[PDB]
Amino acid sequence: DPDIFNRDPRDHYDLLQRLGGGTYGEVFKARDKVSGDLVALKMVKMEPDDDVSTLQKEILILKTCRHANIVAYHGSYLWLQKLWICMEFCGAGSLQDIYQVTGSLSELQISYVCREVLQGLAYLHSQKKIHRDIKGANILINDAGEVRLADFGISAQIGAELARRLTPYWMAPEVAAVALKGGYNELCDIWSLGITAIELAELQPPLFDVHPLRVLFLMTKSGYQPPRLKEKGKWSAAFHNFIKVTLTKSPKKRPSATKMLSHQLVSQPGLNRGLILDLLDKLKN
Amino acid sequence: VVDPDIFNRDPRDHYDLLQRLGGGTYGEVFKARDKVSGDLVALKMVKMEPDDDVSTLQKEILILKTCRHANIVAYHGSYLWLQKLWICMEFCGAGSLQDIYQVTGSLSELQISYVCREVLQGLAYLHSQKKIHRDIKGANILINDAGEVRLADFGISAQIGAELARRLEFIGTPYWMAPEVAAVALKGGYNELCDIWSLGITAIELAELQPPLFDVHPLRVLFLMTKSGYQPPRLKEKGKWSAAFHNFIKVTLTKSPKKRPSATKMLSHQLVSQPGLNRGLILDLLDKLKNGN
Ligand SMILES: CC1(C)OC(=O)c2ccc(Nc3ncc(-c4nc(C5CCOCC5)no4)c(N[C@H](CO)c4ccccc4)n3)cc21
Ligand SMILES: CC1(C)OC(=O)c2ccc(Nc3ncc(-c4nc(C5CCOCC5)no4)c(N[C@H](CO)c4ccccc4)n3)cc21
Ligand code: NA
Repeated sequence: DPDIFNRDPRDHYDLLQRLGGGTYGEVFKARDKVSGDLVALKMVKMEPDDDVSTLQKEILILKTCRHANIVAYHGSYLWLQKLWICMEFCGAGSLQDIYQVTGSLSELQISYVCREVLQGLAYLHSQKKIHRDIKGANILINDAGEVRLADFGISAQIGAELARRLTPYWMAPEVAAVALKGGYNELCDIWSLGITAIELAELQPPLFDVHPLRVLFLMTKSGYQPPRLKEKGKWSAAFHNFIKVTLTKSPKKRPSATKMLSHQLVSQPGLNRGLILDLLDKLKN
Repeated sequence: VVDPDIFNRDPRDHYDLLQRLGGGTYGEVFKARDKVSGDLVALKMVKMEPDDDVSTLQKEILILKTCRHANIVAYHGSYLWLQKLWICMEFCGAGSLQDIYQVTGSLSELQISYVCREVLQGLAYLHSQKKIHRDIKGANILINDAGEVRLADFGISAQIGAELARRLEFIGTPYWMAPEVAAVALKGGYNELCDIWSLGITAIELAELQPPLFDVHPLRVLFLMTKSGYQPPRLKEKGKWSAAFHNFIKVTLTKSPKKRPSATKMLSHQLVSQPGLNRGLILDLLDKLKNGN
């Protein structure tokens, strides 16, 4: 990235605790030495001859977002052959971290989450960005009960892959759409949010118990039926309709994020971060 | 310590010194050639006794070493040997834009537009690195033989940084200090938008071969700028320049720093995003320079 700091991140942050890590790198809870504010620092391998294009695109996405519902970005550091991406500290982790302990969320809790995610998606889509990986694991929660979309890794990989693949004159229109856009548009995020709502209500997405390759074939068949909430009586008509409309099969009829923000499930009164503070209290006690 | 990455060795073991390019209070600058590759460098040689304060040179090297961008002069390391500090930097064979226009005369509007775009790219980078150049002018914009525009001479930036750090060390107890006094102590009295103003003056310099008020006593200029009613300068020969150039001058020379556009914002201005802004404009300038020499 053109604006990476060629400086030691430890000169700027005290690494308080390692929060997690794997093949994707490591994530640390850290404190700004000057301000005392908490941040999350993601440390990834970045060696002299490594391919940087995907991490490049991820930083580009983060640096150009300025919206409360997208994780804040505080710059990146290249030091000791590691790239340190400094981002917002969301002290409750992801909704997936939470629901593995609490169990399914209430309808009001899901409605608030969906509203907040839709606010972030409307912003991303207004910038011609697509998240492409909406799911409970990528929706982070801070100690105030606020909701932030995170982890643009898949979006960055696709943005880099599409550019690498980037003569068209013999291509069928459906091939040209893959070469230029990847074969779909920003409305894929709306579908993914509908699946995520089911995930929050039922602790797993539809077909989670089916082999993933069979799932791919099933969804690509003509006649695939969009999924539904299993226990119809547990949920209001508004929630069922939210699922029906977000899981519209044809992208030409699936509503945009801005339009979905007017849906009765997410525009109803009484949706606020207190609903998630309740969830965090259940997680704690 | 001046520099954790300092080379404690004689730079003349690696480089053959060619001509002295310049010299003065700041030290001496030499053209030099790598004994292996034959590549050219510029070496700045400064006196460095064990008793001397290293803070300013430490901060200049820090800027050169950490700020890596296609519009910032390249850095090749530093040497300490026999109480002389040698800062090894990019050889920019055409010298500065001032060296150039003293031979070629005024630049074309397209050439100025290209220079402004390249400088703005370097400034946007520097400002994102939390640095302020503070000495943008034709003499500090170098052109290498590839026609690339490189911001150079961070001596003033380093001096200001060193003075701020020293004054903070002696600020004393803060509990009775007003917030604006604390802000001046931590951040100085102005911000990075000062560089945008300086670029506007530089654009006039490239068009007219002098900055505005060049013939006015420097103390009188300082007084006039602090007067209420001060009018930012303008290009003098209005008909020679396009409305876009006049507007570029108008907005970069916005008097109030709260209303002056950032480097990133200025990069969207018509003058620096118009078609035909390419490196060939600078190579044509260098062709004219070579004909003049
Ligand atoms: C890396 C990721 C997802 O991509 C981004 O773009 C981003 C932006 C801000 C980010 N900030 C942040 N801040 C605080 C936490 C936190 N987790 C906990 C407990 C929760 C229960 O299990 C142990 C840790 N406590 O705080 C956090 N956790 C996440 C989700 O668990 C995480 C941590 C480590 C490794 C991967 C992902 N992420 C993260 C991310
Ligand atoms: C010292 C300075 C400005 O601060 C930096 O950060 C830096 C980085 C690389 C730097 N590299 C470089 N490379 C090559 C030249 C060159 N000048 C000529 C002709 C041009 C016509 O008159 C005679 C010399 N031929 O090559 C050069 N000249 C400049 C501008 O004159 C200069 C030389 C000595 C002292 C101050 C400034 N500077 C310099 C500098
Ligand atoms: Na100079």
